[PDB]
Amino acid sequence: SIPWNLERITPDGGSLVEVYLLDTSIQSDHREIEGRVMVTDFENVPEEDSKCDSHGTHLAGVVSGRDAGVAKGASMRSLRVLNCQGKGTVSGTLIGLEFIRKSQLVQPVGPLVVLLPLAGGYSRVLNAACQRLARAGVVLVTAAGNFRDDACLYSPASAPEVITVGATNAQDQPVTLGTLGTNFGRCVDLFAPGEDIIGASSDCSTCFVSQSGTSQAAAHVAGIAAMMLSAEPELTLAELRQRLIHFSAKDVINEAWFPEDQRVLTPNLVAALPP
Amino acid sequence: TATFHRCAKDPWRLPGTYVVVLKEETHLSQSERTARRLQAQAARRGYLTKILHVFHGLLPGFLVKMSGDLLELALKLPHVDYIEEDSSVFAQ
Repeated sequence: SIPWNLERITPDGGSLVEVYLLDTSIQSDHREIEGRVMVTDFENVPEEDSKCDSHGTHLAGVVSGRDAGVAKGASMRSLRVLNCQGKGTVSGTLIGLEFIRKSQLVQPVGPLVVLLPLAGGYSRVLNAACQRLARAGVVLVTAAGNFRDDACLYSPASAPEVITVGATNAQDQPVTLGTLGTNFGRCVDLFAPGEDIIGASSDCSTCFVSQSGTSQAAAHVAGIAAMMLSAEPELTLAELRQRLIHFSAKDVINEAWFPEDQRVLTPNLVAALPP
Repeated sequence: TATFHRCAKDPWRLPGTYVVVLKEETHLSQSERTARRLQAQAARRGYLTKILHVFHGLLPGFLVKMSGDLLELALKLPHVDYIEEDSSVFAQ
């Protein structure tokens, strides 16, 4: 018996890639991710209006966790841009993206994947900073957003240079999240498993919890990208995108879940690892 | 040609903090001079400002905590491409 999402993407890899995570604080000594995530000194969070590290700990586990991770050989570096309530700022995220590029210039390693499991409204400056970091050779993966809306109205989802990931469930259908659900439209690059994802729970050192969202879906694509770049390190961003589409399951999403005008614009692709 | 932008989702706006984005290829030294220049011009008008951060590496510019009353003046600073009011992002 394996978590459904790990079976869905399979038709210790990712060791050549470092995955940066801009999220809440992380419980770095949880058994699922201990020794796999290096916590940077970076913190830039707004004041608030076991739970502080819930979101980031689960996502670190989805990417590289011992028992339930996608790219179990990848190393991760974490930056805290979301406060205890999961809220951050565009400026804090900009400073974090600049910190990643500064860190890379000071001590270069192999291919870098940056996971942005967050969203705000369309931001010219956040899209420009993502565009610049992607043009600099870094791979960015972001959540499409959980607003049951057009991803082009949110950032970094609307940045064309970022790999924007929507969420699908075990029936390969778009995830519902309360009254809302995955975003869609022409700014989404592909979908990935984002419902009932088993992953590290920060409640205890061996606890696991299932979570749903486009952040979980984006973490799956960050893990798949880490595996793909480790196997073929010379891939450009355009080639990595070609591979993600190529190895994806095609036309399995029932496009009737999307609004009528978004059906031809939304890619009908569910991510998967190469065989 | 310098423009002002703020989040279209009004509850997510964070007024009082602005990201001043300078033209591509503006150097760190030029961004620091532009930030000092805004602080001097605002102080002559009786306004207190704070330069929270100076950007370089991806985008040239700076993060400033100031009254939005200073935006018309800030858009006339040398090297300015655009200014964006800070806004919230959320865990997905």
